[PDB]
Formats: sequence, C-alpha cells, structure tokens
Amino acid sequence: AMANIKIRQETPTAFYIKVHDTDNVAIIVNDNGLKAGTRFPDGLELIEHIPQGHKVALLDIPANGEIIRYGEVIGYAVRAIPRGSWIDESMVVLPE
Amino acid sequence: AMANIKIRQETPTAFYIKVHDTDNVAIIVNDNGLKAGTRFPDGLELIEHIPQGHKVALLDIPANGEIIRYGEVIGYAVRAIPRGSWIDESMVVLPE
Repeated sequence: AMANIKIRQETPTAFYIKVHDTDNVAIIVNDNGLKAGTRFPDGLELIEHIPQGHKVALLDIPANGEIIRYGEVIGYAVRAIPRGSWIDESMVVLPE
Repeated sequence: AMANIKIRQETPTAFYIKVHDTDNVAIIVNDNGLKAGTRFPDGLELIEHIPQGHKVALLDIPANGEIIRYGEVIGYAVRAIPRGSWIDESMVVLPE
C-alpha cells in the first residue's frame, strides 16, 4: 500500500512567474492581485498588495542595484527594494 | 531565456492524502477542516465541510458499495455517497 501514497493539494489559484534564472523579479498572477502576507515556497512573502501583472521583488535589491527580468537589466532601483515588495515604476530609473 | 521559465504557486495549505491506488476515499488535511467548494486538481469538489482527519469520497459510491482505504474494504455505504462528501461513520456498515 505504501509504494504509491499520494498527497494532493487544493487547486492553486495564485502564482508568480519567473522567466529567466538570473531574474530578481517575477510577475504576480491572481485576479485582483495578491495581498500582503501571501507566501511562496522559497521563503518569499509579499509585504504589500501587488496588482495582477505587476512585478514582485524576489530578493532584497539595494539602492541603484540592477533590476533583472528576462535576463536583462531593465532598470535600477531608485531606493532599496525589500524582498517581496511591489516594483512600482516611480522607483525605477531606466537604463540609458 | 525561455529554456527555464518557472511558475511558482502560493504555498499549499490544504490537501487530501490518498494512501493506495485502489482507495476511493482520502483524508482531509487543513486546520479547521475544509469548507464546501474546496477544489482539488482531478475534479474533486467538496460538497460540504469536512473536518481535518476525516474522509472525503473520491468518487460517487453507490448504496452498499465498498469503501476502500489502504486498499482494503473498510466498510459499505449505508446510502449512496456523493463524490466530495464527508464519510461520516453513521453512514458506514462495517464488514463482518
């Protein structure tokens, strides 16, 4: 009986999507966004609400640190960005 | 970038545990039990609240049909048991 024990989770309805291995941000997926306290396996906990389709910081990003999505630098943090925070556009200087 | 896309689900907190392949019931896992409408990947939807540690019907079980856990017949349904229902003891005749 023990060879094939099965534990089945309740259908998942919230996710993040991380495109490239080097990325330090991911996209939030879930109807009206995800609330603070949302946990991900890996230790990630959202520290504020993040709208659907917006970016979450996968790690602490220091002020002026590279923000990386699809494996490219997409900008630099204006101020330090706590892991699990919403990456709002006002806090990103574009590369130029 | 596309070789290693990753979708990560919110940490699972509710489950059922099915011990043997032939079982038609499983144990519900989650603090104060699981409410009606709880969905599992496989099509299972709970039709009523089921306390933690109690059994859920994985399939429709006809009246007098075998109830199977750990791959043994553990009893027979007194009345037909809808898929996703709580297997309460009052509705099971023991094998003898």
